[PDB]
Amino acid sequence: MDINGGGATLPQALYQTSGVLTAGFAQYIGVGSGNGKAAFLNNDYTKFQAGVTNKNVHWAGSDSKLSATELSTYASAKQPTWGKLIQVPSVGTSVAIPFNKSGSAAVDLSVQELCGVFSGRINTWDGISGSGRTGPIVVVYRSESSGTTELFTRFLNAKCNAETGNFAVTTTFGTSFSGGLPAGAVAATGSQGVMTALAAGDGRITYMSPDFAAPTLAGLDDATKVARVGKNVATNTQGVSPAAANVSAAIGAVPVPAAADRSNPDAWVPVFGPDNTAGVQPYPTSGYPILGFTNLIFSQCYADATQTTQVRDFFTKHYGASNNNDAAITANAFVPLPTAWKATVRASFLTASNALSIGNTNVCNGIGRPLLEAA
Repeated sequence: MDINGGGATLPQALYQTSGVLTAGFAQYIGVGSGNGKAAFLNNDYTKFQAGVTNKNVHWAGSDSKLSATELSTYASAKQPTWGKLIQVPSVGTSVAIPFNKSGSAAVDLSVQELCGVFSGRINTWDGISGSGRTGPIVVVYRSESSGTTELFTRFLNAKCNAETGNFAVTTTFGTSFSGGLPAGAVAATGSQGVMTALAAGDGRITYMSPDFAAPTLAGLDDATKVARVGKNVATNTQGVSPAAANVSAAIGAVPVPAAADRSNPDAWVPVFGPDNTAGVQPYPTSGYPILGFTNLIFSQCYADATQTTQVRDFFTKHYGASNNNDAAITANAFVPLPTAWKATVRASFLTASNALSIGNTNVCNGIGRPLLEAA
């Protein structure tokens, strides 16, 4: 009986790369982070494959953090019989700004121009300085509950302080800005659905997984297709591309989860946010500024011993010092976790005597998510 996972589309091509998921894992199903969280929290396989009810959900990918209400409801309804859930970073990622507007001139957005495009204040390509382009801008956004939206709106919430309204951190972009969507904005579903829409009319722009924002990695550096971010005309400063190399230093500087807080799944997922605000990492001053983590959601405990071993073997690979997934992570435009982060994940969720360890024979005694499905 295979282990079934799915959720976030931002990293789906990573999890679909041969060998990244280990023995016993079904191929990953990309449906969006909101759907992934709901699939795991409710053990609802229909959130992965509509109309299919004869399988359990074992894990999810999400770039949206579990909310207080999600965590509390799982703790009271499911944890007594299934064990604690585990929420852990998988990889670091940039958020790219692909667009469909031809021209040899590089498109390099200042942060305030980015803010104005996504608030609707700036609605013509003229209004992007130095763009070489004219005509209307059409914003494409995610229709559904999206972790890419959450990562992106964290940045807008932190930086966009000069609009007629404010951006809230959310998974649903259509309600993020208090002044509404830009006129003419187009909704689409999934990372790939957004990229298809980007191409379906001229002058379109969006926010996107770096693994989908260009067909090839080098394409993240083509500023005729993927905007640079960080222009400052007055100081004569160029913005840079969302290539993984331009976020990797900032990802590597993020502190490991605080030791005393490790039983709280919320403590494991770092978030970027406003400056001089404890509990959130400030966005980096150098390199590419829009970044965050995409995460995995598992159970500590599975009633079946084989499924338990299979899950542990995946963690051994994904968080291993050797024989790990880091090459595939880079190939998919993402940032590996550093040694100290991997070691911290292993110490809590693999090392057998830890109270948090997957399959712990004491903590998981008699408990765990079920082998058979029942309705």
